[PDB]
Amino acid sequence: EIPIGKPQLLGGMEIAAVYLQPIEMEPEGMMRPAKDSDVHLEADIKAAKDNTNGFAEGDWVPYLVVSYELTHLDNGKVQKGDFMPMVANDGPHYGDNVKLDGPGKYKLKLFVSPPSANQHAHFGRHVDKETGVGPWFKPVTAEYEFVYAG
Amino acid sequence: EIPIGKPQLLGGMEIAAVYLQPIEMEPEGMMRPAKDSDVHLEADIKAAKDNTNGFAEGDWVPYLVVSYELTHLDNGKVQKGDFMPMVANDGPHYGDNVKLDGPGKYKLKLFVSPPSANQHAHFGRHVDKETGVGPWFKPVTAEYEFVYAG
Ligand SMILES: [Cu+2]
Ligand SMILES: [Cu+2]
Repeated sequence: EIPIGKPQLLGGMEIAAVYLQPIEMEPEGMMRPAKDSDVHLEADIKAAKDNTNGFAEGDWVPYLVVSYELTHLDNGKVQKGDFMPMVANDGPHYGDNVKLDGPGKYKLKLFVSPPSANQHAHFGRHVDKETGVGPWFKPVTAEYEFVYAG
Repeated sequence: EIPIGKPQLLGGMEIAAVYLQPIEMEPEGMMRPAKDSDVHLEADIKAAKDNTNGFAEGDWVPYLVVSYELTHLDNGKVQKGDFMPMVANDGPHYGDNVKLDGPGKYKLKLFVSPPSANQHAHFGRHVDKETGVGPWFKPVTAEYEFVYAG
């Protein structure tokens, strides 16, 4: 794995980015095939100390809505995608197999939003006095930059 | 909180059940309202030692499909539903607000399926040699008998 940029403290969480070789995933048809990709991009999102959404320090934060924008700074080529939650041998991540635009410098923007809290919600929030937690974090954007060699 | 039955090691996880006061949740409408309920049933599902699906011992296992049948053994009345994932000040869990059927003996049967069965929120599994994990556990069931005071 090659770390990207620096881990950033945002929304009560530590948000880091990494990339490695393209991976293979079940269900297969829900990610770009490894054969057609250059890297697997991963967002590492863990709860920071004193998290106000019920998570202890170091916990993976599940059910987030995570997207990305990748720019080849050399020529300005922009590409956008979504991350999918998935589990690997080192635990759960948000990831996507990505085809890049050759070597050069890249800017990575991560759009991290909280779980849906309307009629489409997957993930709930206790709000009683004894066991309730604070409101979902406001959506954040984390910026990175790296040089791709391969 | 009142523990019910006994914790059970199944599918590489430890599955325990409690109930407590009906809890108020946001969004409003993703679960039976608290004042229309008698208890909040909760499944406590954590990875066991040497989990084969990539989760470290003691971690919460997210994106599971947890459904239930709750029988009032005293008269055979059955009620059914799904547990939904949610977070409280002591972490995430699966649960449901339920209206009971008076005092007496109850049997809660949990049906637990892996995240590959999750319609609501897709969740992937690495399957390459380098970063992959073993196949998802086959669906398990677990029962918890308890006496409700009323
Ligand atoms: Cu991944
Ligand atoms: Cu709960």
